[PDB]
Amino acid sequence: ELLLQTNLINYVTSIRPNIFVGRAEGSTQYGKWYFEVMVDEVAPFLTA
Amino acid sequence: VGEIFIYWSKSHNFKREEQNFVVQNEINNMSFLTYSVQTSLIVATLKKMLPIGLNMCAPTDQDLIVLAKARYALKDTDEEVREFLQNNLNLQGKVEGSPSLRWQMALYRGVPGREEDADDPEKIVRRVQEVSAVLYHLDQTEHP
Amino acid sequence: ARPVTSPGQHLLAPEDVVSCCLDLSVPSISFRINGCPVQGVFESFNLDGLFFPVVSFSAGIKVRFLLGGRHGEFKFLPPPGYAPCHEAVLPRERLHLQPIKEYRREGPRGPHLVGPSRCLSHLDFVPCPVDTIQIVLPPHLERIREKLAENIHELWALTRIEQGWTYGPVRDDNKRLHPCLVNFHSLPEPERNYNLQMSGETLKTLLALGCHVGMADEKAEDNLKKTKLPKTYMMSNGYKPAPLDLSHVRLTPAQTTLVDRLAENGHNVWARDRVAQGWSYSAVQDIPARRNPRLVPYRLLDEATKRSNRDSLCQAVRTLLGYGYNIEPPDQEPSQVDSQSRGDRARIFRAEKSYAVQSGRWYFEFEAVTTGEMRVGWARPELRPDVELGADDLAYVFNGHRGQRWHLGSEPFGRPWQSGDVVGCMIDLTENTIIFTLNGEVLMSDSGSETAFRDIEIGDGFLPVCSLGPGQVGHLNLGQDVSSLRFFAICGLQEGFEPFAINMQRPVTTWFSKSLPQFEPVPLEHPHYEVARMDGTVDTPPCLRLTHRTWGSQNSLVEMLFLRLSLPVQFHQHFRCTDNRDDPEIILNTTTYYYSVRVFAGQEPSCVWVGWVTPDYHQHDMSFDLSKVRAVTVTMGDEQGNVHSSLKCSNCYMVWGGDFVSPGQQGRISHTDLVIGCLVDLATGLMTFTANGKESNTFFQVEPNTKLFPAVFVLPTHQNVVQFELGKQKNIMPLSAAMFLSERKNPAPQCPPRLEVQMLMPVSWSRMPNHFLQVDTRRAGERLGWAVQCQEPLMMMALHIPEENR
Amino acid sequence: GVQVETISPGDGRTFPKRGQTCVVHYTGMLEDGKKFDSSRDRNKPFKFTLGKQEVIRGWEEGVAQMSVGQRAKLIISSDYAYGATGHPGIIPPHATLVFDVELLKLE
Ligand SMILES: Nc1ncnc2c1ncn2[C@@H]1O[C@H](COP(=O)(O)OP(=O)(O)OP(=O)(O)O)[C@@H](O)[C@H]1O
Repeated sequence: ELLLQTNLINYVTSIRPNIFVGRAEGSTQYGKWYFEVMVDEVAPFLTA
Repeated sequence: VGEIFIYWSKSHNFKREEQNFVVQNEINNMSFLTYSVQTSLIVATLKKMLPIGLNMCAPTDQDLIVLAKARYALKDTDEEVREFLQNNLNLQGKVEGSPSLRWQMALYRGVPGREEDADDPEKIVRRVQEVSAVLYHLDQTEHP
Repeated sequence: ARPVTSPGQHLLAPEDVVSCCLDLSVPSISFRINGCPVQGVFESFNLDGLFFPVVSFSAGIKVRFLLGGRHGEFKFLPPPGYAPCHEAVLPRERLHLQPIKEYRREGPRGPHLVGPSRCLSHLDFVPCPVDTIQIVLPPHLERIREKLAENIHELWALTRIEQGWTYGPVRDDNKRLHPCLVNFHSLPEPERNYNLQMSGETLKTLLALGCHVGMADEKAEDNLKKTKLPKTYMMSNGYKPAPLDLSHVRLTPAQTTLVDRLAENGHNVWARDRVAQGWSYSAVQDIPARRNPRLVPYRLLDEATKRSNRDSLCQAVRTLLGYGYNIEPPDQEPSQVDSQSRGDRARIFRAEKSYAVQSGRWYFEFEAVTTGEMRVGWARPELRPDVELGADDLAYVFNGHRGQRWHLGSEPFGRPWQSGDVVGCMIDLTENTIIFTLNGEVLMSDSGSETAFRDIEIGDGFLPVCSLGPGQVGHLNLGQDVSSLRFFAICGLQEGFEPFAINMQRPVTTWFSKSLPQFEPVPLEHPHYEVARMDGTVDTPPCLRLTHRTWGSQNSLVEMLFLRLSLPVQFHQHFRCTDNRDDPEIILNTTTYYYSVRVFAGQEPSCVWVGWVTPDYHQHDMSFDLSKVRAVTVTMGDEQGNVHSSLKCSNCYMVWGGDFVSPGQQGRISHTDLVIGCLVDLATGLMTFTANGKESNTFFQVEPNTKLFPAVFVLPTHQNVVQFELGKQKNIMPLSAAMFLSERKNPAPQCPPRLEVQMLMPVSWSRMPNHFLQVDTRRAGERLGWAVQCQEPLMMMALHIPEENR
Repeated sequence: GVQVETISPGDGRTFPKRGQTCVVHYTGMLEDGKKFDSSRDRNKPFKFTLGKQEVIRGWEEGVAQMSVGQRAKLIISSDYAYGATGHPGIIPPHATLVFDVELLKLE
């Protein structure tokens, strides 16, 4: 809690489609949306 | 252009006549470029053309240029400065000693057409003497 | 991380399909794994913005977005009433996968620094037509309306027949049959009424915009004649478009600028009407479901539809001119978007402080991929991130969007660049000068001086620096690969200038101005804000008082100020199951801690929020109220109904001073100071507040192990604003006891040196990683969807501050 | 104690037996979430024999419960862990331990 702590961590990045939806009074956008993500390959521990 | 500038620097009458001509005719050296010695066309055209002169000289010739400028400060004539460089050709800077010469040589040899340059010691003395004289007289001009 | 029950629980593994559904009405977010419901939902979250699908990951994955339609084949049918996300792609954009708020991008010649992106707001989709109900149509304009509806219908039918539409009993695109293709007077009543209303709306909005319309020539109406049309243009039923000829009419540029506004207003009015009727937007048209591709505010509309509407409205104004009514364009009025603060709007990328050069002649290049707002030059190591480049004396830069040189202000210099132009920046510290060259040509000031800046004092040194505005891209070449420089040989090489990173075996590290607000100690020399540490007297506890130095004077800065005490109080890991002299046993055994905030007289309590903030608060909201506070309810339940947990998570726990302001006292300045006390039970995770010794209704519950910083959000209204009083109450321990282990059983209030006030700063310098994760995004196929791949590991050594959890 | 939650499934048939060496990768964290040990950091699997009391009761029972090729989270109480004494300098006294444990193979 006092001394600064150090550790090795993986870099993390985010990816999105250019799809933006919201709700506002008088808005022209639909309120219900749905999508899916299929996981083809994952390495549980590529690093530590 | 360097020879004309050298004559300008050497002759006092040339400077005074240029100053007169410009003053009476109300020329605008600033308009020409886009009075004070800096605005002088004689020195300005050189300042513009000098990079080509430096381009002739290889980076190894920097020390030889410094020595030639020292001789011109000694007021040695052009021919005896030429002989001085001819006999002192060996002093040309060593690329191994200084890292800067390495990355300067990279560009110098990369540029096409200059690989043949520096092959002739007479050519080397030509260029070093000329650029050194121009640089020396430019230094005297810029000094107040 | 809150565990959620699901059939066959397991961490996301190959051949797993995660179905995410967002219902913005509740609002709620729900998940399904391999078609099996996930017994957990998010709800009651903030709706101040636009939501997008997102996947976060480290190296070592290959996943695919399935967005429905042609951009992905759903493995499981969407739940009833939920639309595929591919329908949400805007008209002007093509669906693709992109990073989020990137400041760096790979490029052909090298990495590209990228400025902030412009993000649409949820309000940008609300059509806002100008208020025209107040305007009353003059009779002369009413009569013109009667004919304008018909003439607009004639032009509509002309365009329809030109593109090939033909009459029919029912409307179907493939059949190319159109029922409304008849005479306007014979048009069905609803469509005819709407057409009349729109025709009148054109004139009414013409009046509303400030434009003046008035009859000039009566004979023009009688002179106008409808154009005869061929038998091919003649309609199967027998109808023929009869648009009046306007070959003589001419339009002024101001009139065209007005036509643009008229088209925008018409489209916005139509969109508002359709929204009221219940229609919505969809990339694919679905008339039965009331989904349209064009039902979006004009600004976001597609270029072709914009041009069609502009042509229609230009023809309408031509018809008005033919009728002869003179139209006077109204003069443009000043308007400022002021979307964001300019100082923090532009991202500043500089070389690391250790690379500062104090001598020699140095050269580097900046290629402007875009033609917008960008500055490039040399900054001193102590450059501030919030201030614009060159606004202060720290940086000498060139802004070639308009051709200015920036240092302690802006002066005209050089010329603006076009796309792809390279600006070579040169610093000669032997002559104390800075030179800028555009495409190898030295930029000159108005006076004609070659040097952009002169008489520069060396100081600490100088660093390459650039600033990119929103949506701009620039390539910074520091000269590590000398052959990469494009104009160094043309200008700079012979002059003796040397590339900045010529002999550096590794790429130069850079730091960018990250716009994530961070709490930092109040500077001891802050021009406007002062914090005074006051010792605890017999009748007063230790105090930290804030005072506004420059109140009631020119240059005074009045803005929302977010303050927190540096040390947090941490709740216990396990919660408990189920005179005025402290009692020696109760005071020692209590787990409740108390601290108060005194809002001084003259400081409006309506402008004060007192409470606690988690280590996650990063909102620098100039217009702040408790509605802005982030808050989300995570609800765990059984496989059928039977909610098991309804936890609420938020980063800010506070009470408004307006609640404690008396209704009678409201509207009047109060002579009394307002003391708001905050009590936290570290064992039960219960948080309560008292106002002037009276228990308030507001109360909060937090999960075990939570860290909370005492906090105050205030808009200054007086020289004396607020005071953190670190005192205690009968049988409640002081705040120092919770903060410090050594004082855990000490009931005497204390304010050790470490405890101090910290203010929220909008921007801060942050190092740019030398290497970035390589992510490959590509459309695998129509059925496979889009694909994201990341296979190369990349790690860093992270230094963690325990108290701040950062 | 020890509570086991399956992060990833295993074969579901092969289970450790007494006197049988278990090879694992483990990442150890305190209940607060602070990491104190990890075999993946050393890049060498940890091998221990059941019934020899080489590891604490929490490992004994939790790993005995796990199946080959399974990744699981083990929550171990102080009594089933170092307990009141703790591990001076690493584990504070009376601390609950959370371990992410993958059972690679049995030898
Ligand atoms: N997308 C649009 N943009 C701008 N104005 C529109 C748009 N759609 C309709 N309008 C306005 O409404 C009128 C449409 O009248 P009407 O109700 O008879 O058309 P509709 O046959 O229902 O339309 P559509 O052409 O879509 O089949 C247009 O003349 C114009 O005044």
